[PDB]
Amino acid sequence: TGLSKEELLKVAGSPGWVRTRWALLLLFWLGWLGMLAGAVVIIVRAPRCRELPAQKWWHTGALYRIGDLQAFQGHGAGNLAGLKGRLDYLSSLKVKGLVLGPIHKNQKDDVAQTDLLQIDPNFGSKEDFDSLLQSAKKKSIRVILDLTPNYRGENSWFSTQVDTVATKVKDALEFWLQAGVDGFQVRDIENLKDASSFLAEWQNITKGFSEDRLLIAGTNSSDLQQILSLLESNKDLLLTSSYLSDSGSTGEHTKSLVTQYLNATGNRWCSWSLSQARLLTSFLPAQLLRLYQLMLFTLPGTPVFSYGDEIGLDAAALPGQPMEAPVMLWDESSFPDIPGAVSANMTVKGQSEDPGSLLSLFRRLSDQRSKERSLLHGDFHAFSAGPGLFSYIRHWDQNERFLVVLNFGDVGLSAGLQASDLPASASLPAKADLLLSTQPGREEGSPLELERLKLEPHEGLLLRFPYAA
Amino acid sequence: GLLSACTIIIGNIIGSGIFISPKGVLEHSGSVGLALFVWVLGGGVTALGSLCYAELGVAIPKSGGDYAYVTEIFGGLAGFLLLWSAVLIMYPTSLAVISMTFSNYVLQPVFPNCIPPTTASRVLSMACLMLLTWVNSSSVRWATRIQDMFTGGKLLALSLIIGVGLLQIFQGHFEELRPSNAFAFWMTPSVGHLALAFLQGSFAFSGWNFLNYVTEEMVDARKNLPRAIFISIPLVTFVYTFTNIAYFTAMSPQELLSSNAVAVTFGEKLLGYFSWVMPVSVALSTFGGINGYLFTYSRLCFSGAREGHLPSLLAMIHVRHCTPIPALLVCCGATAVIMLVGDTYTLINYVSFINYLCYGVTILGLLLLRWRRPALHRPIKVNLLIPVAYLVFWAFLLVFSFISEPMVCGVGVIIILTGVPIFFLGVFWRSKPKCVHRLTESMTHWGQE
Ligand SMILES: C[C@@H]1CC[C@@]2(OC1)O[C@H]1[C@@H](O)[C@H]3[C@@H]4CC[C@H]5C[C@@H](O[C@@H]6O[C@H](CO)[C@H](O[C@@H]7O[C@H](CO)[C@@H](O)[C@H](O[C@@H]8OC[C@@H](O)[C@H](O)[C@H]8O)[C@H]7O[C@@H]7O[C@H](CO)[C@H](O)[C@H](O[C@@H]8O[C@H](CO)[C@@H](O)[C@H](O)[C@H]8O)[C@H]7O)[C@H](O)[C@H]6O)[C@H](O)C[C@]5(C)[C@H]4CC[C@]3(C)[C@H]1[C@@H]2C
Ligand SMILES: *[C@@H]1O[C@H](CO)[C@@H](O[C@@H]2O[C@H](CO)[C@@H](O[C@@H]3O[C@H](CO)[C@@H](O)[C@H](O)[C@@H]3O)[C@H](O)[C@H]2NC(C)=O)[C@H](O)[C@H]1NC(C)=O
Ligand SMILES: *[C@@H]1O[C@H](CO)[C@@H](O[C@@H]2O[C@H](CO)[C@@H](O)[C@H](O)[C@H]2NC(C)=O)[C@H](O)[C@H]1NC(C)=O
Ligand SMILES: *[C@@H]1O[C@H](CO)[C@@H](O[C@@H]2O[C@H](CO)[C@@H](O)[C@H](O)[C@H]2NC(C)=O)[C@H](O)[C@H]1NC(C)=O
Ligand SMILES: *[C@@H]1O[C@H](CO)[C@@H](O)[C@H](O)[C@H]1NC(C)=O
Repeated sequence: TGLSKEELLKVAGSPGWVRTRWALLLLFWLGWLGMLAGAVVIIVRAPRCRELPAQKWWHTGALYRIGDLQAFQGHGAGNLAGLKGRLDYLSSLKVKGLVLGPIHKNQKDDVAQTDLLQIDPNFGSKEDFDSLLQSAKKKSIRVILDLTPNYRGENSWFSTQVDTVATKVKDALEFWLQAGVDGFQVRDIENLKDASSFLAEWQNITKGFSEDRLLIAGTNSSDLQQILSLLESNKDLLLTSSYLSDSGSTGEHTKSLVTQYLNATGNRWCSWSLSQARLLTSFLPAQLLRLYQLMLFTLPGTPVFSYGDEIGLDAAALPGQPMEAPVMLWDESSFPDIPGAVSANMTVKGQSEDPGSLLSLFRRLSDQRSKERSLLHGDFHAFSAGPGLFSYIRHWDQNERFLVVLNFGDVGLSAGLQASDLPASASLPAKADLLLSTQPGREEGSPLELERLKLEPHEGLLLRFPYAA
Repeated sequence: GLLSACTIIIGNIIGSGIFISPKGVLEHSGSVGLALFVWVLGGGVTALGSLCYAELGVAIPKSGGDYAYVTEIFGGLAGFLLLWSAVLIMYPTSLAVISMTFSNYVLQPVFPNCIPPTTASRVLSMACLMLLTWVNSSSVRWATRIQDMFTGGKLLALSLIIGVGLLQIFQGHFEELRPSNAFAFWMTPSVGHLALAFLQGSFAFSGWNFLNYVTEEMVDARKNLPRAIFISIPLVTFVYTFTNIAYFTAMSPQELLSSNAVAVTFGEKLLGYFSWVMPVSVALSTFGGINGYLFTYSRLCFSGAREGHLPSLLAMIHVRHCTPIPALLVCCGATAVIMLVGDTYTLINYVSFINYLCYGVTILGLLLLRWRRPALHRPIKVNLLIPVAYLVFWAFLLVFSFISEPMVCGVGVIIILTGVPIFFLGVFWRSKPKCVHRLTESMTHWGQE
């Protein structure tokens, strides 16, 4: 019962104490003003992060290359109309592109007989094509159609006089743009005359039409000087070449080649594919794809993969198999000629269940390519390591950061630590939790010291760490 | 008479919980699916609780806020414990959450896809809370209409959201709605995480503990059972789930939880200048929310000051404006501690667990009273099934949800139990006329004028 008298409180209240009350109020409002001023200062002196680069659709996600639809589907079901049934599987791969095969009319090196304005009835028809783009744009899968004067003969680009083979494709560009398809694939660049100016004109036409379209150019040259000469003016052009198809098989040489190509280009966008249109399996040893998938799926650019690569399908292993058009396999009934040769460790359903399979790895890094920003449009710097080891760090200005290590030799490898080659913003820590590995021997989410990397031969680690300010 | 009653209850129900909660409920809900289910289920359980509370309100009429019933039934021990838990960890930490989300939503304009520094957000939240404490104090004559203007800004913002979403769905906007595009599980469907997600919707549905004041202290409810619940619940859960639908139609699933803000990005992804008219309106709404919480907790302080407990030297008149000056300092200290140390969503889970434990204790006490009471008059119709359904549901919730993290629940129940020693040391041993007890009256002037 400490209820004081109101009259007692009033007679205790003095003008001096009123002055102290006014002083307390003034210093309280001064403290509020000081808090506001401190907030203003710390929000106006803050480091302003950069903005998104507003990349196009093809800059995000990988690409899928399909050579022959008959080989992709099989005998009897190889018609073009059956493509819509596989889009559910193709969207499960988290790939945001698709490349058709040559579906025009061309028998054998016949300029008068061939004509690029019509689709042969062997594959499908215009209504089936329109349904194909309708289902594709119903999904989030863009469609890219290629043009080539000869997809049968070994004179790939019509060695006769040039303007007659130029005008038809030239009108076919706007014909297929008004059809609805976006982008084109051009192969066998080396079989051309004035190819730089021709490609410049084609890119100019496509860019004058729209901006989301592209133009894929393919050559089998493997020379940096030849590549730079081909990209002498068309800097925005996306090109896949045979640059990485060298034997190599050591990390120092791979570092040298990748860094030389990147330095010669500058910092512009490019495409990372090992081959022109072939598979990774038939041009590489069979013990390296588990790390080559991570290498191709992380370098800055759009990785381009041939069809039937997510399972490591081979053409040389199976007898009676033409190397140009391998047959895609989905179950044990996909190869009725030689029963029993196929098994459950390479088919799609078999590899999908196993988390230590090639398809599982493809799905795991494909789920990381589309949804993450740092490896999407970040930077790329490497460490001056020792022996044949691959090392680089991918980062954005503020977002969480990635580090990838790889081994190419046949012996065990050490940590290969190197630092002080990066700005203070791009500083790496000593703790990082593992996210993925080629062969499952480590526990994901477990941090480790970065000086005790006992790397097994033919292995690669995907490291991860939150951003540190 | 139902119009003004509906006005005050929906003014108390809707807060700023429709902003922080959606991305948490999606992160813990596994996928786009079952989030609407959670937001509806929360409205259902809140409806059952509101029906039980309305039955208790139309029952025996003892005034004194919310702790009066639990003091009178089941002894005053549970009443003192509930009052202590209120004044410690349901009002101050909720005020902290409101002010901190005000700061977070204000700072996000200048950093669209960028993390702001924590010091700026904490300082802005402290400044906002001090401003609102001063606003609630001093000039009481216009504070009511100031809070009314804030709630008007709230209705304007929500109506604009309703408009853009509703006009948007017509443009074949079945994206991120249909199961073909609403059943992608980036995270495996877990039921413990489902309960953790349900906690955020529970926090969003806060304020239904506040309808008990004015429903009885108004025109008498002559067996007016249905109106006070069936004019509130279905409309608000429908508008909440439709606001979630509107949020989902203009955004991919990933962008909603891949940020610390649910709105503002909404304004930025479309329109363009309503993107600038919107965050200021959201700031107005959260301003009104903290003002209303301050008013209600000042009413708590007066009600507890009547009972003599929660030491009586608190919430007097100062000179002329009859403003509870000593209440607001004790208010601001417990939130300044949280501004010093704290985060957002762990505190959201803390608040949800604590207030649901409070209503569970109250409902269990009411059920034991109904078991123990064959007498007096109950003007409402008997129900006898929905309370026991709520009882088993809430028991299932607490028992199943204790697995989540012992760090929050353990400290919460520890300071729940910490009310017991001070309670018995005070009731049994304050009769001693100690020098501290004798001179406690002397600081009524040494603390304030
Ligand atoms: C009126 C009064 C005011 C004051 C008060 O009463 C009323 O208010 C009450 C109320 O407000 C309470 C708070 C409520 C909310 C609580 C949340 C709780 O978080 C839990 O913290 C656990 C600690 O391990 C786990 O969190 C992660 O657990 C993982 C596994 O162990 C760690 O791996 C990870 O740490 C990570 O390590 C690697 C780094 O790269 C990462 O950045 C970092 O995250 C932890 O995450 C966080 O890790 C931090 C560093 O290790 C802290 O441990 C932090 O919790 C800290 O806990 C302290 C303990 O008091 C607290 O003081 C401090 O501020 C908190 O930052 C914790 O989250 C768990 O999953 C998480 O849910 C926290 O632990 C205590 C907490 C905050 C409480 C502290 C006490 C209070 C204030 C009470 C206090 C009496
Ligand atoms: C890329 O593919 C080609 C074709 O398979 C590979 O062989 C090269 O083919 C070209 C065809 O023009 C050869 O050019 C030749 O030039 C002589 C010059 O007199 C001419 O008489 C011939 O008729 C022919 O046009 C070329 O010699 C041949 N070999 C090489 C090494 O280029 C080629 O190897 C593949 N790789 C590269 C990097 O080009
Ligand atoms: C990358 O290519 C450029 C051009 O060929 C070169 O870079 C410059 O090389 C000169 C020496 O010839 C140096 O003095 C400059 O500092 C280099 N500039 C940059 C930006 O690198 C060089 O061939 C390649 N760069 C490196 C580092 O090897
Ligand atoms: C994938 O499965 C096939 C199934 O036939 C494996 O083939 C085995 O090859 C060895 C080699 O001599 C034979 O001894 C076995 O009889 C074959 N069958 C089985 C069931 O083991 C093939 O080795 C498997 N691939 C890998 C990489 O292990
Ligand atoms: C294409 O070439 C024409 C030549 O007249 C030029 O005006 C135009 O700017 C070029 N397009 C682009 C995208 O540069």
